[PDB]
Amino acid sequence: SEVQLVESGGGLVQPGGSLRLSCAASGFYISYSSIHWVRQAPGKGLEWVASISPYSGSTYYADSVKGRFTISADTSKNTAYLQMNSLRAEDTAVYYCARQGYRRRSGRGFDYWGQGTLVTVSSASTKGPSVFPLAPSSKSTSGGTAALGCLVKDYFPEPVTVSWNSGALTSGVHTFPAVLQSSGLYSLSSVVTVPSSSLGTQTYICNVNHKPSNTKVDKKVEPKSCD
Amino acid sequence: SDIQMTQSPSSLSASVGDRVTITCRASQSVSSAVAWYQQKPGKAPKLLIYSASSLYSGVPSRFSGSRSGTDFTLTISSLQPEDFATYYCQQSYSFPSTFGQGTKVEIKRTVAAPSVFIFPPSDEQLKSGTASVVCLLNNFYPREAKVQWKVDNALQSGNSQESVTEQDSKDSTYSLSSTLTLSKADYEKHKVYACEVTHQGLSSPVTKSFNRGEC
RNA sequence: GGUAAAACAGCCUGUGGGUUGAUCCCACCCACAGGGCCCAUUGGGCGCUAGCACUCUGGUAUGAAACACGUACCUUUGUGCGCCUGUUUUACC
Repeated sequence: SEVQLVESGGGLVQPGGSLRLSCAASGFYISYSSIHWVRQAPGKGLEWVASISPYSGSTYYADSVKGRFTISADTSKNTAYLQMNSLRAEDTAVYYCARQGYRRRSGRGFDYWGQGTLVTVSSASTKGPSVFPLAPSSKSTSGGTAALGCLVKDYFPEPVTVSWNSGALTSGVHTFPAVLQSSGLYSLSSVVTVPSSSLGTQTYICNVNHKPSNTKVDKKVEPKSCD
Repeated sequence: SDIQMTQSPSSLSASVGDRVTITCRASQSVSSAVAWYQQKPGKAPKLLIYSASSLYSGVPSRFSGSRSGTDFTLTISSLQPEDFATYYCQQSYSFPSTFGQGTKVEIKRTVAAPSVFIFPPSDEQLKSGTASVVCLLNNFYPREAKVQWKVDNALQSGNSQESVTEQDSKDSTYSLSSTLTLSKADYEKHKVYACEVTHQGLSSPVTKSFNRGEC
């Protein structure tokens, strides 16, 4: 589509720190529209954050961010902004920019949304994962089906990607949502179920990429040597 | 006083072709300034309905919205596979705006018992002083499942975390991983590590276990 | 009897008592008792399909537009004008 919103400026920030998000519009001019910010904590619902009205520049805020966040818009740059101060852990979320559409066409509905940008508020420092194998066994079978995987432990912040055999292996793969551990670091597993008879001849490699730390790990997952 | 939008149900299981109705009840007048959105995992929301009952351009006619006073409904007359998603209402009658809590619409199918697998910690991880024991519940339905960890037949509590995949696009099942975390010193105190799984598709709980250090 | 003018009273309904005329007798007043409808409610207002103006309270629609701005409206508060009834007057017939 020609109409696009692109959020940028997300990333890691310490509690009490500040971040400015940007929302760059393409295919339309924001000066004829209201622009809104909406956020979504991991696994939770949409939460409206702030908005700015055309021609007046009037601004509105959710009670949850009142006094800490400031929304603004630059007509010449065709870009909206969200200045966020005094950030707390509970502000961790994907932040979306959204266009309120044209009144005659879609009322007050928000007709275009950006892809969103992740903001993580934590005292933890960026850290790449340790990748450990989840080895298969012949004693651990569901019929003629074995399971194996990779445990992707102690990384920060989100996200990580996992593929198998450089994307050649997709069937039967389950890569689980990360959990935030009490240490403040994330962990996830990625598994695949394969034929038991394949275990001796077929090779399995999980490819783990953690862009925030510029970390890439390839881990071969093999049956234990005694097996 | 901020306007509340109380959305129900929080989750719905329906078969392809079923009619579903999602309700959003405002705590004050919002006139007809209510919008409905669809959102799929990892994706931005998409507008469906604006002004409580108007279909947004390009949205299929099987979606409809209605207002009765301060109660609002979204109806899908016949679910198609691409319609299984989360749905949100929104009031934009006054500031601050309010989204409803969401309704996740998931695919109903026949019961499927999980395939269960238990993974000892790797020797590599152990060298660093921590043991992660992983239990996999593969391709089951419905989502509700109970995992219990036992260590030499002692029930564990508080030292495990789990997560669940989104419903599989091909077979409509779920999978679940549970991770039990121990210090290496604590791990070496015990022999039998067991994952006990309860699920509607199992007539009695299934236990998968290993003896620490066995092949 | 009527005509005209400036006033006074009227949310709705009682129950007493007074007023001031000998009695009477309504009008006014007073007290009390209720019963509605509305508003911006520690309180305030309501004679009116006879409404109008401005002003506020809260709203609608629209201009690429929730506020602000422009346009066209609705509503409420207050004020003034108008109107109805009842009664008392003054000028006139």
